[PDB]
Amino acid sequence: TMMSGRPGRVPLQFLPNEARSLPPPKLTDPRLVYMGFLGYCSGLIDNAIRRRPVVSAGLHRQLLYVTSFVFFGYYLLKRQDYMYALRDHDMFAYVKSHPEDFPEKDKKTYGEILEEFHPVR
Amino acid sequence: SSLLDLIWLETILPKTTSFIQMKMSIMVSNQKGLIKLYFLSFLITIMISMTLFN
Amino acid sequence: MLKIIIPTTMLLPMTWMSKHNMIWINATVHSLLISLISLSLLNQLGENSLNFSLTFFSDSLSAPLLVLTTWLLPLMLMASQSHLSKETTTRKKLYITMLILLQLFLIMTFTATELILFYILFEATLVPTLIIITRWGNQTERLNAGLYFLFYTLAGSLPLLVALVYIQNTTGSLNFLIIHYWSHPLSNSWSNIFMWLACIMAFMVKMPLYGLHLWLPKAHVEAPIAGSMVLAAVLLKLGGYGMMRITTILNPLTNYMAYPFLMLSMWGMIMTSSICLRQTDLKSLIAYSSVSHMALVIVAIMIQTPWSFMGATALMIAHGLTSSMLFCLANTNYERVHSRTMILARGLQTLLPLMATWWLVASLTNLALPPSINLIGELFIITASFSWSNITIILMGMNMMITALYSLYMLITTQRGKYTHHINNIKPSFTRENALMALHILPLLLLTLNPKMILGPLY
Amino acid sequence: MPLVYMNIIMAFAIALAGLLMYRSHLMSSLLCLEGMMLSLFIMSTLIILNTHFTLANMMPIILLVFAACEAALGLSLLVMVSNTYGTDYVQNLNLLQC
Amino acid sequence: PFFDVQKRLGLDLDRWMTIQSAEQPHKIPGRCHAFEKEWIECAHGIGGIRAE
Amino acid sequence: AKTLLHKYSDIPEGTECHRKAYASTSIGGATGLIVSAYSIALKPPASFLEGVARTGRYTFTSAAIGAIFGLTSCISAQVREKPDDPLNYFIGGCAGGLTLGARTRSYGIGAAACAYMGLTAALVKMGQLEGWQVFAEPKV
Amino acid sequence: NVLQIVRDHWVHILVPVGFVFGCYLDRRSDEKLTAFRNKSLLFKRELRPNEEVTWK
Amino acid sequence: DGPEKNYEKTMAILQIEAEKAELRLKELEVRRLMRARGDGPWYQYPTIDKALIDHSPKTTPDN
Amino acid sequence: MNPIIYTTLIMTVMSGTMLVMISSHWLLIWIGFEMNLLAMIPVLMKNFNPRATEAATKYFLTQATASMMLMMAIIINLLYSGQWTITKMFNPVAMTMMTMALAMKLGLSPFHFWVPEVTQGISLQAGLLLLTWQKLAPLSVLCQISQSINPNLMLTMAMLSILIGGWGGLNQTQLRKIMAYSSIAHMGWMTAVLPYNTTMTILNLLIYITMTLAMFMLLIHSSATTTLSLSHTWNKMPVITSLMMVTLLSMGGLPPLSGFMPKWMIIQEMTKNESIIMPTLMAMTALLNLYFYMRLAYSSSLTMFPSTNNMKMKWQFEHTKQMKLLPTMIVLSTLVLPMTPALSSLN
Ligand SMILES: CCCCCCCCCCCCCCCCC[C@@H](O)O[C@H](CO[C@H](O)CCCCCCCCCCCCCCC)COP(=O)(O)OCC[N+](C)(C)C
Ligand SMILES: CCCCCCCCCCCCCCCCC[C@@H](O)O[C@H](CO[C@H](O)CCCCCCCCCCCCCCC)COP(=O)(O)OCC[N+](C)(C)C
Ligand SMILES: CCCCCCCCCCCCCCCCC[C@@H](O)O[C@H](CO[C@H](O)CCCCCCCCCCCCCCC)COP(=O)(O)OCC[N+](C)(C)C
Ligand SMILES: CCCCCCCC/C=C\CCCCCCCC(=O)O[C@H](COC(=O)CCCCCCC/C=C/CCCCCCCC)COP(=O)(O)OCCN
Repeated sequence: TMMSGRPGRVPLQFLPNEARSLPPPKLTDPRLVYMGFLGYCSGLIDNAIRRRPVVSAGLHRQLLYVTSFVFFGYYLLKRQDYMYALRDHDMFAYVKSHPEDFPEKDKKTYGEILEEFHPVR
Repeated sequence: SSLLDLIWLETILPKTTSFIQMKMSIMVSNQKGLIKLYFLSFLITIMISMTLFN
Repeated sequence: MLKIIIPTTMLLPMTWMSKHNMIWINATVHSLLISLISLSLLNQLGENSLNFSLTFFSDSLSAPLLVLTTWLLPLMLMASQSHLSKETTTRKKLYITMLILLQLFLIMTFTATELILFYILFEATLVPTLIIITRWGNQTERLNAGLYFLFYTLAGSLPLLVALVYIQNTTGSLNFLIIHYWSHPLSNSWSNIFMWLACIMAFMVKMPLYGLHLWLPKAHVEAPIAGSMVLAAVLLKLGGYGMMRITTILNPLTNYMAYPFLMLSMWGMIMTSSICLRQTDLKSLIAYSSVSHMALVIVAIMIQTPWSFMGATALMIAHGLTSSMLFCLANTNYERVHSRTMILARGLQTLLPLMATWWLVASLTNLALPPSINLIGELFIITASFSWSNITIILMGMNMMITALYSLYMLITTQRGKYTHHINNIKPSFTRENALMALHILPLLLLTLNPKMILGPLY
Repeated sequence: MPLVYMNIIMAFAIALAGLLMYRSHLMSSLLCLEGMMLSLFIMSTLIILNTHFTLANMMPIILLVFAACEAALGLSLLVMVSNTYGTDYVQNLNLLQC
Repeated sequence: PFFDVQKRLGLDLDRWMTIQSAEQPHKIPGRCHAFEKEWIECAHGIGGIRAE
Repeated sequence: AKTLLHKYSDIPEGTECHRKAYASTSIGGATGLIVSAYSIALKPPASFLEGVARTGRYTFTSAAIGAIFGLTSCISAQVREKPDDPLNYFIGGCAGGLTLGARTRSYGIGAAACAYMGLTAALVKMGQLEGWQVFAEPKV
Repeated sequence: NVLQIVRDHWVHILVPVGFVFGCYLDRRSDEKLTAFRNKSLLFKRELRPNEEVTWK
Repeated sequence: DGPEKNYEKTMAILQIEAEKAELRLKELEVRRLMRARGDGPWYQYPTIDKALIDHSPKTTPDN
Repeated sequence: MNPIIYTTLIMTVMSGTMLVMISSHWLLIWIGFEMNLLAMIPVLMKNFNPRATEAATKYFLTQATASMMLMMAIIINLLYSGQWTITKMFNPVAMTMMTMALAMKLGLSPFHFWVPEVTQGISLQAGLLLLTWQKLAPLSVLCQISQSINPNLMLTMAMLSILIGGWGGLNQTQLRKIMAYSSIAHMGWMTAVLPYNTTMTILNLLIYITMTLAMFMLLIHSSATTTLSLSHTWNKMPVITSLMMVTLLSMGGLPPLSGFMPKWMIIQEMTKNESIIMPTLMAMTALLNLYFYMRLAYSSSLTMFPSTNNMKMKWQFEHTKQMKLLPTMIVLSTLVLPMTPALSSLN
């Protein structure tokens, strides 16, 4: 796709202003829950490596892992949604601006279309 | 049991693959560590890419 | 479907926070409870499917396999309860974790409305199996067996990924509903021939087809008991399920691309049935029997007629249950004998009568005795192949006779005759083994009353 | 493209071949590297002066500086090799192998 | 890859040396100032493919 | 460069057996020279004479393989009267493998080379027929 | 003993809670595919006087 | 539940997947055309900025 | 060395890479490469010994030759078009020579010979830095000019790199050489998708960096260099061996682990451009990487090798220094497949 050279792009902006026109992901998003699960797994692995009681060694450390993962996941999801919205917008604008290359298909019915029949024997 | 399953079916798919990969690994990894040969090969590949891919 | 997937996931925290002496009880109870929940899926309708959501759907082909998969896990736990007595708590919990992960991957695989998700889970089912085989295996050949099992599968299934992404690029969707509704004929071209081969070989290697079956005896012999049952019962059906799902886009090329595989299977059934006769090992004999039955299933699927599909599904379920039972019995014998050789222990019927009864019932079911679903699937495939060509009956009858011969040879060598004199550690059979055999066999004789539940969507 | 540029590129290629030949005496390898650098300096100077690209007159000097620094670095390494072996033959660096 | 810090900050660290026709000292002109100016103005804001 | 490939491809498949054999011999000789140069650079055997002997034997082996493949494929294409058939290329590849085995003088290499060279030649012919791309241009 | 068996038998409630959660999630996911409720060309039905949706 | 639930759920799912497939085909075609021509926002490789040119007398009339 | 001097040299290496990535002038990019090479040498020689010196001199020779080739390519490009900006190369010979220069810098075959020896001679810490950080500048430069690179040369070099890495990894016993060949194979995988989609290149680079960082940190944690020294680890820290086996399975491309995300995605991209033979070949070749990873896993965790008596004393002492971000690296390199679409972030 290579949207790097897209006109009117701020060189180092994580989230452009126009990205505020899209619905933010819900806080109960399944992907955000998955980031929280990844944070919890990182906490458990950290406890295991340090040779500490895996489930209940540091509650503050596990909470910090979960919170950091959720934070980064939320912002990453916002950026992903904005980029996909940009791709769809460019697609639709281009297909509107070039009607010659995307002609309307002459709609046909199965009654007047001959498909070869291959019997199974 | 013996001739087909234990001998030839083994020889065709798995054993031939194992032998070929072992031979290729021995061939590739056997470098004496001399940079003379390394840079001679570098010159050869530079010449080959210069005259072939253009 | 999430009412099934979520409890299977919750089985992991349940196991890991259990007491050191109560993991088996909790795992068995909740696995059985999960199986009851899975029973609801069996009530399929003559229309399309039970389209639960955009990601999971259930058919009358997926329902029997799903129920069998959910039912197998308690039996695997009861089988593994024996040889894990002297194992540390962490390693036992890891073993149960591997079994639960395998069940979860299989459950997510069998519905998998999209083909790429199906492939992802179909290859994900390979890691826990390899870990189980290579970690908790007795013999020193478990490493080579694991390597064979990994590479035979992966080499076949790697071109399948390329074929699938190509199909998505051209067709535009890999959802099975759209794939079925928008299917178009495949022209006779070299590119289409290689697409056919790529889409078929990945499932034919796992079934397995004759000539690519070298990994199966090794994987079945060197694996522990639970790995053996999960390989023989469910993991072999992945290839057939995938083939019956994916043959919807390969027409009409299959009409002439099935000849090499049909010939290979129809001759390899005879070859492996003959191999079973001259065998010095029990688990190897059962593995070769599984190869023969799966070759018959391959023939049925490649014929591509409604009776073929019905017989294929019935044979899938029946062979899964029968092979699991046979592996259970062989493991119970091996635990007392510690040798794993057919002629080393003889005349066990005089010492263990009820286990002799279980052996007889399992051999009769494997022998395809009416009106068991084994013979239902067998006979459906026989009639379909006879319609395909009148000469197949010769090969199928030869296979039937050899199957009876080696089944009764297995029964007679280990049960009849005079007991071996120098073995005096044949303790009376526990209640666990008898319960395991009963729970293996009773579902078969119960399903013979309602065959329509296992006859697939073309019923 | 006049003959002067062709001769300069020919000199660079000859120096590169000499560097890659590796008879012995790693000092000769460093000498070949610096011959390549000198050819680069001459070619860049000619190109920049020919087109009156005034602000680019900085480029050769800068180049030279950096390249000379590298030469110094290389010499240091060479010295250590000798201090470990007593001589700077290329064939002595064979402890590490593929 | 290319983190365009300069355009974000408007620093002009290294853009003055890129072309012949960009603010030479004492306004000394390049040998091909006119042609480079014409090509640059032709190909500005057009994209690589269309400019080629 | 690509000139030898153009010389080989310009000739019709079913005609001019000698020209096809010459083009295949040239391609084989070039490949043998390249592999000989790499072997010499990476493994200097003992001296100049052994090196020239090794490069000569490698180039001769490769040229013989190419010549046999081209001649056999063209002869089969003419005799069968059915061009654009990958079977001719399969026969050519197996013949080339057979000469490779004869040169190496062991039946195993001969049989393996026949199989794995007939397969490759048949695949090349199929790709030429169907326009398969190895180094695909960046369309999208 | 209450508050003592809980510390040893609290793990048993995990699976049924998961089942209930899965049922709730299934219903919630089904709530997102109501784009054709009572609009199917075959099951198109006039609503009952005290009926708001054909199915939930 | 009743058959109408599954019927209409399947209809909605089929609509969603058909729309997604058509969108994927359109995206592939748009990408191919955009890369071939270069007249859209995608595949806009950078060129030399024209704001860098100096427009002043250059001590020589002929530039 | 002094900690302040080591920190200064590390800052200088990072500053050189940053200067390469953020600059729009060919001369400044060459300056950044020179600064990186100049400051990177003492990092290899932190632990002085003959092996480190020989590895450092091999690395210096290779990098200096690559830099000189790159400068010659820049000179030719300037000659045939008076442009200094990093854009379309405007010349075939200059593009070819710059491609060889960047291949030498990266380590793609047949310029791969220096990687195993340099990795073997130098320490684990030095190796970790060399394997992951060094790749960022040449890959950024290649991504910036991907529209001009000849597909034939890049594709054949990537295929050769994958083949060579897969074949050479089978023979090696030392872990550092295995990592060097793994890096060669991964870069062969990653540079094959440059002509088509650079976003896939960046995604593969990120995933590979995470995986190799995790594996090198695990190797540093259990101070093992040869295979048997790693086999001894299970007797002291079994958790480390289990995590290492999971990471090794991830690095082989096994789904549903994270290492499957790049390959799969990369294949998809090359299928959009009607390139079918090559992705199949690279998959069947990556099977070899999988094989030697599986052999390492068999040696390390899935089996218990004989131990030594003195190991008893090691049971009483704990790892004094803990490296932060190791659990995060393991999690990111193992369980991030379900978040694959986030690659649309143009990472
Ligand atoms: C004399 C009678 C003879 C026949 C007896 C038959 C008894 C059958 C019992 C076995 C049932 C098998 C399990 C069925 C599970 C599938 C159905 C399940 O998923 O439905 C859920 C509901 O399940 C039930 O609420 C809970 C049943 C679970 C328990 C079954 C009974 C046996 C449980 C035994 C557990 C252990 C007992 C104690 C041991 C100590 C969710 O329903 P929902 O999707 O919302 O429905 C939407 C449609 N509505 C709106 C019309 C409802
Ligand atoms: C070993 C254990 C089992 C492994 C799996 C075995 C199954 C693989 C076998 C492949 C199935 C058939 C492959 C090709 C079938 C097409 C029919 C063809 O073979 O017949 C003739 C084809 O002629 C020749 O066969 C050409 C191909 C010859 C080269 C192929 C290799 C043959 C031997 C290699 C065997 C190796 C198999 C195992 C590889 C590891 C008909 O000629 P024609 O009507 O004009 O062309 C028909 C196709 N059209 C219509 C699209 C044009
Ligand atoms: C394991 C997967 C990789 C994980 C990598 C580590 C994660 C932690 C990194 C912390 C945040 C990263 C960046 C910090 C934010 C500020 C920087 C921001 O301004 O950069 C923007 C860009 O943001 C970053 O690119 C996105 C970073 C997100 C990386 C995650 C994607 C991984 C996809 C698959 C795994 C899913 C996530 C798993 C959990 C993290 C500017 O973009 P732009 O200058 O205009 O374009 C340059 C690129 N070009 C030249 C090719 C056009
Ligand atoms: C247990 C070991 C089993 C090993 C199985 C390996 C064999 C699997 C069958 C071949 C796999 C590769 C097929 C490619 C994937 C399908 C993609 C596809 O269909 O696209 C084709 C492309 O077809 C190909 O490119 C096929 C090239 C094959 C190259 C690799 C050869 C591998 C070995 C071939 C022989 C193996 C066959 C028998 C294997 C039996 C098992 C050993 C369409 O091309 P287009 O570009 O769209 O052209 C349209 C415009 N005319």
